[PDB]
Amino acid sequence: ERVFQISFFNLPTVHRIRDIRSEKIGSLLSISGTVTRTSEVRPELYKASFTCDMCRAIVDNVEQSFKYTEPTFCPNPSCENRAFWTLNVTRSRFLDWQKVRIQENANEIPTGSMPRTLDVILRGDSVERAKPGDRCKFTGVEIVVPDVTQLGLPGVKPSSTLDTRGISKTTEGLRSLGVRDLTYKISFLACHVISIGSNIGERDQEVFLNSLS
Amino acid sequence: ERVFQISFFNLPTVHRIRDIRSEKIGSLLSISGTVTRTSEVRPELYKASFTCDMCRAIVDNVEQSFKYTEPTFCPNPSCENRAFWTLNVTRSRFLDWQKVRIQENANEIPTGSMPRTLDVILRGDSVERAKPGDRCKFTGVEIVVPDVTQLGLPGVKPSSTLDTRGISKTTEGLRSLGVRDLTYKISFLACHVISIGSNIGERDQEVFLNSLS
Amino acid sequence: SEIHVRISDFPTIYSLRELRESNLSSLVRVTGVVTRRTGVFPQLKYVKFNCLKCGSILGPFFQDSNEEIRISFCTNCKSKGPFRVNGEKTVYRNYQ
Ligand SMILES: [Zn+2]
Ligand SMILES: [Zn+2]
Ligand SMILES: [Zn+2]
Repeated sequence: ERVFQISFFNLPTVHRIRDIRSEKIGSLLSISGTVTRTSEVRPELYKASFTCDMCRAIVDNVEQSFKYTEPTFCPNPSCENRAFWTLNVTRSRFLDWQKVRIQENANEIPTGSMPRTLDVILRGDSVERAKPGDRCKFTGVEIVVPDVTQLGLPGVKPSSTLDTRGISKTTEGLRSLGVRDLTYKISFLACHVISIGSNIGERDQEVFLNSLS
Repeated sequence: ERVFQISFFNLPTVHRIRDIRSEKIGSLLSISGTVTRTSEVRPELYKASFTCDMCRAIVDNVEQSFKYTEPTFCPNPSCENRAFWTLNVTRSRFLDWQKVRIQENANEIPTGSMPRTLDVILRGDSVERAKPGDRCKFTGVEIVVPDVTQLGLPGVKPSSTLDTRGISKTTEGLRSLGVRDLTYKISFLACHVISIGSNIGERDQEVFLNSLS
Repeated sequence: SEIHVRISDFPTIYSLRELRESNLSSLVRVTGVVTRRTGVFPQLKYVKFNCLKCGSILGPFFQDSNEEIRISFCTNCKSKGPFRVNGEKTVYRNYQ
């Protein structure tokens, strides 16, 4: 089964980097910026393959949603444990992955502020269509990425505590719980990349002349 | 597969229970004696099936030779250890087994000694052909059975030590060896049981008249 | 006790920028300039272990380049405890 990529383009409105807000997270958007850095094309784990330790039997086609996940279903009835698994990258499935860093355009920068960068990620056929030093229009989805650098920032950082109300307990003896911080930053996942002119407004001659009407 | 049993009979010479010597161990033999005690019919593990603790895959049709054995092959390549197994009694194969105790005939007992017993073991179709209180002639093989009661007997009891000559060792640090006691007693494994007359020389009339010439 | 086969004249030639998801676990032929190299290091090839209880040196186990190998049974004292690799009897191959 092949991977299909749906690319949307030509949105009515193109937003700046500074107009990116949190109410548009997980929504279709079109932004623009100057590419300053590009990354190497790397494989991203799409459909992982896992072996249970006790089963020693493998399962296939496990969907990976951003952060690395392991299924707890374990359809083989040999064992009774769910958490322990082992990843095999030989028969797992991957996708193309590139992370290009974009910067605010020179005319879009406000009166006193410095330009702010954004790490926009290209997958599939859109990889390597972005080049360092040109203005590009990225159409995609505003996604959210875990961030660790917000630990010392002011303000109440949200946290996720496990709800214990329907769990029966006994005071037999012989009280630890798993709580994690929810700190995040805004990233972009682009499906279509078009390179607008770096100006205000392929060496062979034949390939250039077929381009013109 | 059907289990076949070969029964030999009409041996040229019938030996006494005191004529039993260790030179005939593992040999075809014919004895006679008076049955005193019979056990009930019990299942004996013939073709055992084991599951490996790490494989969770079963291997079947393992030969069982007297004392309980576990294979060390582990033909499935999932794990790398051999000693660990779990026995399944439901799908394993068994045999009929009866331990019948015989005593020396009163005319065969020597001048001063008391009669001595022997536990002869019947398997297959020969089971329950021996009845408490009759003189029976058993044809089979003189086998040997591990015995614990010979601990305090005088004389040098043979022992089995593991030979350590061709193994490479280092004195790095952080000396135990497995040694077994070889003490045994003579038993009988009968394939054919015939009940000769308890005298010196079936209620229906028709079944009795069918036997006579 | 080891012969390496060196495949030559592979027909397709790839550059480093067009390596993709489809080339994973496959034979590729890429041109390039060697920029920096590390020193020659010994990588385990025929790994021999020893048991810490009895001291017996266990038989050689082949080390593949994919991942570390490990054992848990002694075949002499029948224990699952700590085993240690000794470099005196272990065979090594060059790595760069
Ligand atoms: Zn499992
Ligand atoms: Zn196994
Ligand atoms: Zn050991």
